[PDB]
Amino acid sequence: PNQYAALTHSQVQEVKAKVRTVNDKFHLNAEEKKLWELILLGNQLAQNISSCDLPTDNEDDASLVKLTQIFADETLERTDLTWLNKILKIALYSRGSGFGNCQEKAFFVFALLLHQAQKPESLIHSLRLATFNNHFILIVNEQFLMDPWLNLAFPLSKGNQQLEIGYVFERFGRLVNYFSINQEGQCFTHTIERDPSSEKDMANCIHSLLDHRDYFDLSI
Repeated sequence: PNQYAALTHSQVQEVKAKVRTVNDKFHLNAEEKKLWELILLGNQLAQNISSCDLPTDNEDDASLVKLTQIFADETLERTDLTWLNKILKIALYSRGSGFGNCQEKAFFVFALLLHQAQKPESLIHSLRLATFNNHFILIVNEQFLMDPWLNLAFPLSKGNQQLEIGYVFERFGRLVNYFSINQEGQCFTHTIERDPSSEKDMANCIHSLLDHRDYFDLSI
């Protein structure tokens, strides 16, 4: 039993059941299936990062997860870094250490897809981190929702989107945006605000991800 779990076993099994219901009704085209497979691989790669707040987690990992969480809290409080850089530094620390909770794993997949989005003719166009309280998720191309904490993903019907988000996460409350990058390369940070400092920091941030390419390698 994981005393530190932030959801119950049943709460998890319910979400998985609804993601299954949702994925059954979605029939994707070829290009959507390519991005889909990348999203699945990215979520799966994120499971290298061990959490301690799921019922299936090992309570023996609680202290090393707390170490990442203290690093993350201190990093987010810094005044000398942009928000994009804070997110990426935490992504890198979590992957490098192998420990992180929901926030860290969401940040890692954001970093992975931001890195992938630089590759020639990538299908990655937008990335939106948003939260149900402290439960982070990632919306890709306003077309897919990823939950690396739970290793689940499902498509969204572009337009009406609270039908599937509101179905899967019915008893999870309001989704609040956290940080996003649109197809134009503009950055938004937490109600939403344009984030020109992150925009100006973009290249240096992308460079720091290249310096740990192995953290994000999905190559066959």
